[PDB]
Amino acid sequence: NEAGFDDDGSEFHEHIFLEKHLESFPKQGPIRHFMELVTCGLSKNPYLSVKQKVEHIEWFRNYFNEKKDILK
Amino acid sequence: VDVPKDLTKPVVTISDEPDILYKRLSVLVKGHDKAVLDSYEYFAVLAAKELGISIKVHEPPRKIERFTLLQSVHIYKKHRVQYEMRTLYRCLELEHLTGSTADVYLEYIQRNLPEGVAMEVTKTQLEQLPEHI
Amino acid sequence: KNRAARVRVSKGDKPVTYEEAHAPHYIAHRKGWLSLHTGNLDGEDHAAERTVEDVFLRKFMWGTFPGCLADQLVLKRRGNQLEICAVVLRQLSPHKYYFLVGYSETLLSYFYKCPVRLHLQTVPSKVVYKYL
Amino acid sequence: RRKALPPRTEKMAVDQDWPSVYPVAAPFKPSAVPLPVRMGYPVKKGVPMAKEGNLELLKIPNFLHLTPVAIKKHCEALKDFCTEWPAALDSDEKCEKHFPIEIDSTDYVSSGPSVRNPRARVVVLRVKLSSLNLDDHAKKKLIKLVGERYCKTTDVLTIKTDRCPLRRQNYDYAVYLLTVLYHESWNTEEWEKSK
Amino acid sequence: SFFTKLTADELWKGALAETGAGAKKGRGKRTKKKKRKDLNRGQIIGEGRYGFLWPGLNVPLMKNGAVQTIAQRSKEEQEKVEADMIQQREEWDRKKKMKVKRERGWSGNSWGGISLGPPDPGPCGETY
Amino acid sequence: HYVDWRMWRDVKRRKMAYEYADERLRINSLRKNTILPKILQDVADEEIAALPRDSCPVRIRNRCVMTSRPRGVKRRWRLSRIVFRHLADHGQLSGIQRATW
Amino acid sequence: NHHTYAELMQTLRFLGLYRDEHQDFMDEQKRLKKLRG
Amino acid sequence: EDFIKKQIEEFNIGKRHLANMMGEDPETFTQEDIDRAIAYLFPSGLFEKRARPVMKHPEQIFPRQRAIQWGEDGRPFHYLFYTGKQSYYSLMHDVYGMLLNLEKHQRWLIKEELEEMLVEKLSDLDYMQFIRLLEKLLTSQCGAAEEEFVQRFRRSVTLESKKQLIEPVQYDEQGMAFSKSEGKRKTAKAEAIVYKHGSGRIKVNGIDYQLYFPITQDREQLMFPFHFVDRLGKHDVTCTVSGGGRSAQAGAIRLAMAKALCSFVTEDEVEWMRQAGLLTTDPRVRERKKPGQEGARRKFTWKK
Amino acid sequence: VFQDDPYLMPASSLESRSFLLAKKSGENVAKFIINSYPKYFQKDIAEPHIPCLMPEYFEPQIKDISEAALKERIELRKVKASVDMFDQLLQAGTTVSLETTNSLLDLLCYYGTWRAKNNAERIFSLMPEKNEHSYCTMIRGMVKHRAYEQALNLYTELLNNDVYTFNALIEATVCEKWSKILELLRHMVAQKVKPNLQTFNTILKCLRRFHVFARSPALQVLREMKAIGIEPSLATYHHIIRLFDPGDPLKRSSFIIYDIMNELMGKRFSPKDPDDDKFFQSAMSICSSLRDLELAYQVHGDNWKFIGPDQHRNFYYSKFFDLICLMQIDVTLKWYEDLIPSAYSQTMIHLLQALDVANRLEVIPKIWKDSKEYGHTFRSDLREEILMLMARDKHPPELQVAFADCAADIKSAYESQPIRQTAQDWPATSLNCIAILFLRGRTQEAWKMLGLFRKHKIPRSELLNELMDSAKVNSPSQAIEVVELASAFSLPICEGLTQRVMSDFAINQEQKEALSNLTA
RNA sequence: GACCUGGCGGUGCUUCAUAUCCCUCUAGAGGAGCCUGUUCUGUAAUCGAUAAACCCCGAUCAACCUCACCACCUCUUGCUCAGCCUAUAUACCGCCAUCUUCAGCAAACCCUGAUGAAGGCUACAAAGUAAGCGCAAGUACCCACGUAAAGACGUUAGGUCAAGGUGUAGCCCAUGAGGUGGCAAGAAAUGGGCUACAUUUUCUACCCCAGAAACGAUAGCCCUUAUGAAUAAGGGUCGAAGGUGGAUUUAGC
Ligand SMILES: [Mg+2]
Ligand SMILES: [Mg+2]
Ligand SMILES: [Mg+2]
Ligand SMILES: [Mg+2]
Ligand SMILES: [Mg+2]
Ligand SMILES: [Mg+2]
Ligand SMILES: [Mg+2]
Ligand SMILES: [Mg+2]
Ligand SMILES: [Mg+2]
Repeated sequence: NEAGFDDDGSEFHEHIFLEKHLESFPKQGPIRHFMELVTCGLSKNPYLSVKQKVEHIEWFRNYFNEKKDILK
Repeated sequence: VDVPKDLTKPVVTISDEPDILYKRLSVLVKGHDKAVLDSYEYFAVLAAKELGISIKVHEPPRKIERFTLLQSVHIYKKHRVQYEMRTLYRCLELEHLTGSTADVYLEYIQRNLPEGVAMEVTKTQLEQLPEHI
Repeated sequence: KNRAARVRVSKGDKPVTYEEAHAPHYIAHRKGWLSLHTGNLDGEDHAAERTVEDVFLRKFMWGTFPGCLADQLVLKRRGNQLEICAVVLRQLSPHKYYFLVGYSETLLSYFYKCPVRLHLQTVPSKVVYKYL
Repeated sequence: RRKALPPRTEKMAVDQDWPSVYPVAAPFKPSAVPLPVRMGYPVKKGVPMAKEGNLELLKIPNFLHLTPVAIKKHCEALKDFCTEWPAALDSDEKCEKHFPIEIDSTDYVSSGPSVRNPRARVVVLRVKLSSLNLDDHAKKKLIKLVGERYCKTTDVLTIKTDRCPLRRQNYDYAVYLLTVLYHESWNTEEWEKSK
Repeated sequence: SFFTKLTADELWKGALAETGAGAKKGRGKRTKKKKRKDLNRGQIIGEGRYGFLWPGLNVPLMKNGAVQTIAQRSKEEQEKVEADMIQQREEWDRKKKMKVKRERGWSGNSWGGISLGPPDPGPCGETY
Repeated sequence: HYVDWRMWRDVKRRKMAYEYADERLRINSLRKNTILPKILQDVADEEIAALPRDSCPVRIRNRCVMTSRPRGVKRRWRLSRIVFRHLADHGQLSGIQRATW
Repeated sequence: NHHTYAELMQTLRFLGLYRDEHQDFMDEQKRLKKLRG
Repeated sequence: EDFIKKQIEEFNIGKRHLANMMGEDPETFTQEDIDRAIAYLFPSGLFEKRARPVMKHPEQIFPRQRAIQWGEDGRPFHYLFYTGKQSYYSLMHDVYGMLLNLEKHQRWLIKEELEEMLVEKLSDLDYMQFIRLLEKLLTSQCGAAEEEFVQRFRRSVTLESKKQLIEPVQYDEQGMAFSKSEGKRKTAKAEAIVYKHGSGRIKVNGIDYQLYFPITQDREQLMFPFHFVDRLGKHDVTCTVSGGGRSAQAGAIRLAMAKALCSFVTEDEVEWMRQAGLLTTDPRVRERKKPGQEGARRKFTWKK
Repeated sequence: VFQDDPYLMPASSLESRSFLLAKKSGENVAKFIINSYPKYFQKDIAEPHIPCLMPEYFEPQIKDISEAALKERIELRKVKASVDMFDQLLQAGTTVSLETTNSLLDLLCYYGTWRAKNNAERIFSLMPEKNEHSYCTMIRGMVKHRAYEQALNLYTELLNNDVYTFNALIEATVCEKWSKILELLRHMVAQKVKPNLQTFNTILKCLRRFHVFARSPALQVLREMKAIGIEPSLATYHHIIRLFDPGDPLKRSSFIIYDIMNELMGKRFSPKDPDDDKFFQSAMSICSSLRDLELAYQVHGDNWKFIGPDQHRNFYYSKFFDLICLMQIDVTLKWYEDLIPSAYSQTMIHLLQALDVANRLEVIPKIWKDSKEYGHTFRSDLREEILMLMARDKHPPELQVAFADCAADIKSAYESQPIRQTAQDWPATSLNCIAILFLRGRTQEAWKMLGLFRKHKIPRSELLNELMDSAKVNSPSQAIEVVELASAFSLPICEGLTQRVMSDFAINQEQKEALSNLTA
């Protein structure tokens, strides 16, 4: 059931461990809380691949970087 | 009278790495006809016998799902029509089965399916411990 | 009084075949299913797509072999390969028969991206079960 | 106008290669089949339908191919290719001794053009901790960490893996998880020493 | 839609309305009756709007001992075929609907002076 | 050539929901989260409010494919009860029996 | 998509291979209606 | 008519072909072999044998049809032919002849059986006439050929057993005799071991009855087998159960205890217990609920 | 490939050809519809994407000289190349790449006749940069599509400035020429090309016809091929076998080639030459002349693909069965009755004469019935042959029933076709034996059939014998009303009647005897 | 005027009534509240069935599509080689109620009645013979009983052009199509179901050996949570009507 659709040789740790993709925020803040839960849900989801996960992450990056007006 | 002289044989290569050891191949056939399931399992057990492996048989119970529909179109709530989907199970387990034997047997059976049947493989293989532990 | 997949009793001048003569509550008891797939079984899916595609198949083939068939079809889907079985009459030419066979097989294969095959059985006159 | 030749019934001999004339799965083809086998509800003072127009024989699944002779032929042919199981492996206890780590996957196969189905991804594995841990502190630690993945009646720790879509991703992630779990049960902390 | 379409006989039944209320009690109707027709028997399966020449069904496969090739019927030939098929359908309908002349016997709308021909032959064989 | 204009509208709604399914879920999570700022919640609320119509998967309906009947349709087979009974009587489908139990 | 289905079947009718009974009925009654006004 | 012989010879040829297929000497070959071969080579989920695929011999496929009863010209062969019912008429004639011969010297057969033995149908009235003529003949003495004529039609009584099966005793370690039995119920199934040498306490899934059934009617049902037989404190029993209902499990264990004790106790007491009626599985089960009904039997209120 | 039911069962070679050609035409129609409406099948419903099933795209893109040039070799035509040369020479005046010019020249030489003349005279405008590849491809084109003086001029020009290039040049030079052939071979072997022996194959093709003074040197040339050790001896060997063609069979060389092809069959084969299809056909053509059965068996893994065209398969099977018939014949008829459904007039004639020389009378009926079942109808050559051979016999008394049956079937076929006029002359030729067989149980049929024959005649001696035997086999009037009428018709029946009238005929009545006396 | 057939008889005699007629047995509806339909009131605000044989009916779903109503604003070959939930169920197909908790319906022959409509039965037998359908039998569940299933010819021009299609008649700048909104409340009557009106009751742990009380809100107000972009379950308060049923009526072996 997987002859083809190899996901470009992606890796289980590349899917699950988003610690390296999460670098541009501290460890305690509420944005860290939300993004930790996001990475949790993404690693829990097998249906979507590393590309989908990184586009989610970068869209969130753009979101709160444009909404950097508050940081409260 | 026409009997060929040289029967073309495939090419085979025994790679250096070892074959995998399957502990148990447990196949589960879902069907609609008990007679078709009996023929299929007889076929499978005869193939397993002729290949020289252990066997066992048992028949899990019949599962059925029914649901009620309106018999007529516009206004009739008391008069309904019913239907049922019947699935019949059959299990076949094979123990102490080599990887290449699994390959050839599953190729044979997977090409020799009938139509109205679903086939669920559960493969159990043992392996040694890792190196990092 | 229910009217469902049955023929009204006439004076006895209506040739009727087995499947359309027998009732739809004789399906598993005294008939077989026209199609055979596993989407109806538990655990599978795409059953709606299977139904839609086989209905379209039956319609298209009935209308691209019109006037020759005299009964419903037999569908046999073993994994990937699809198999069709038909009963037809022998009034037209084998030229046309083979041409339309190849045409329909190629079209079905190109549409469904699936290996398809179809067979046809000739009859001089459609077999009749009874006169109802 | 055109007339069809008579069937192959009288043409085919009693001595005949049925596996050769029916190598693969195919329809009934009563014209080729010499057997008068009929099937159908008989009418009062009547009989079932003749094999020719009996489309119900086609409706039902087909097994004229793959006779017992054909099965013997193909099995004694593929005997050359099948391999032998190690005779040293003769019992469950000895197989689990040789290779303690059990792992099993599964998947369905169904009729249709498509073949992918997410249930292909799930896998599970099992190992008895009676012989693997070789210590007591790490054993107590691990059994405290794991909540329900164990069972002491039969004494096997079992864990599943479905977080990844790929079977090999599930496999190697389970392996790495077991490795890191052993390495983290090896050590301890001060709040764990204080209980 | 195409999925909504279906075979002919049920459409013919629904259009003719042989039974359901009108036929019963003998009330009938006021001399309106829809005539049966078969469209599939009329035209050969080959022709259409785009007049591709089919060596398999439309054109004889071999000519001068040479395999044929798929070709295009020009629009003038297409119009000729359409015109002669219109003529053929009109001729068929003309032959279908015509007069009926049962010889006048004692009077019109009376079965008095009409003969049904001699009796039918017997089972054992007796020509009358 | 869909069955009718209501099927056309339903398919348009399905297209819009599919092609906006990502951002809708993203901002819905960003809204329903609680620890984040309430001002952020309100901004995301007004953003969802400004999102276009027919973009939600709530306005669509699991309608029939053949006759476009919204009611009496099975999610598995997707067919209306009437067409279901038609096919089950004509024996077109496979592996279904009358529950004479 | 009924788009693909019906477009294919219409183009194939124009080819002149699929004798569509329902369409023959429809356009025959259309001819009758346009003849009778 | 030649079609029959053509079918017979073609069936023999197809039988030889099928023997070659399945791989056996066509000399030795049987109808059960035909049945198994057709069942394996062409399975079918049809329930009725008449609908299932069958490869049968033509003599049994076709029913006997009355052959031509008159030559190519002139008279017919039989002498009641100008009327119907000729065979039964001649039968009544020679039967009455044998009757009057008897008087000067001085199980049954079904209507359809007689029909298909002959080549004509008949009525219940003249069937009763035939039966009363048979017993008229039989009430008096009967010769050898006459008894043979009667038993030609008379069939086997095929009497049933009317007996409760006896299970075999069993022996296990430390010289322990016992008997095992199994009982069932609506939804409860149990099995009990009865130890003869032992006596007193009773076990149920590893728990005593006093605390397994807080209610006393269940214990009364458990005692009813021992009470009728009158052996109360001379037999101990263990039992395992799987069921939903309390009274259901009670009845199941009662049936199991009785079915285990019937082995130990004499056949006379087995007959006494069968007369008591505690050695038969209850066939009664909750009826199905109907679609149009509010329940299994109750309908919606007639609204008028 | 053919269906299984008997009606669709193709029962003759021509109709089977037409049938699978109609199937191929349907395949081409499918290609046409898919490449005319790709968007319909554009959906990739199948999980594994397959370009074999994807619709096909021969659509030129927007005007883009560089991408258009890259797409030239993708579109595989000539109008695009003309337009691209136009756009590059007239207004641009630049070359995208020398490799692109080489590929354009390749395509135009492959596509090639005033059109070929124009295409060849429009290539000299190409930018000065014309390397070997360009020159030798121009030579290829001018050889395989036009005359040879142009190729020779181009080769001289190249010399002034490849394997199959020189192959085409040798073809051009050749197509008596002793010195030419010799110097060509010598300088070709002198050069360091080291051909793939396709040059040798082509020069053999050109030497298809010549006397011994080049047939025998071919043997030493082949020995040199073997010494260098390249050739599998697949096509040149067969071509020299054909060149052996012939006033007298050469048994010595025949045995030599038998051993050669015997070891060639013993070893396994691999295809290298496109001309291995004529191999089969012309090899069996030579085998038919040779006439040997061990030879046929020797000529008989996946080497059965080289038959290919139905015409070559037909020639092969025909000659094979002919040799097998003209070789007991029990094993031959066994092989035949085995291959008849798989296999497809002359063969049946040879079968009939083989059965005649064998004397196996009981077999011919089944063969005629099989031929009739397949395609034997509306032609009476084989009917005449079978009738003559079967009623030359009368030695089986019980088989006269089968005689009558096959005669009745033959007449049922004979009288089918009035409109064609061909059935009128069939009884005049073959009715005699048919009526004799009918006479040999039923007799009234033969009586009325001879009546119809004589009332259509061409009397015959065996016709007189038939009339005599029929008359002698009880009924004077019934015999007279035939023999006397045929006597009044013709003279030999009268000289026979002179004797027929002695037993009991003349005593009946004198009016017919008076007519006989008058006619005599 | 006399006859043939059927219906009807508050039409006679006999045999019956299986939960159906009753006498009988039980539990319910017609009592109060709530939920959900019907009639009716008003609204710009669908539609159809609307005795037996509808009233938790199309609907195994209407907060927005579902929407078919309506106000407002736009498109004119309009996804459709157009479209229309516009009328006609008194054109229909397709699908079902009804007697049916029936057992008869019947091609094709013969006969009687003076060759009329019509009838055709006497078994110790007098003109009826019967294809075929249905019933029945067998098949499904645990059996062979039982339950399901099945239940023809036909009545109610029975219901449904709104599952879908279709004949006829119309709109075809519209009576078609597209996007915002509300519409879907109750002075009232009626129907089906739920709750309790008690101590066989209420609460507590267990589902049955106990201890307390001498009950009742699924309505209302406030709040939380479920999904949604925008009714449901839970918590606090409110702690009544209600005291076991109007003729009459429903279901059950
Ligand atoms: Mg009903
Ligand atoms: Mg008049
Ligand atoms: Mg709505
Ligand atoms: Mg409208
Ligand atoms: Mg009505
Ligand atoms: Mg019944
Ligand atoms: Mg029912
Ligand atoms: Mg009405
Ligand atoms: Mg919400």
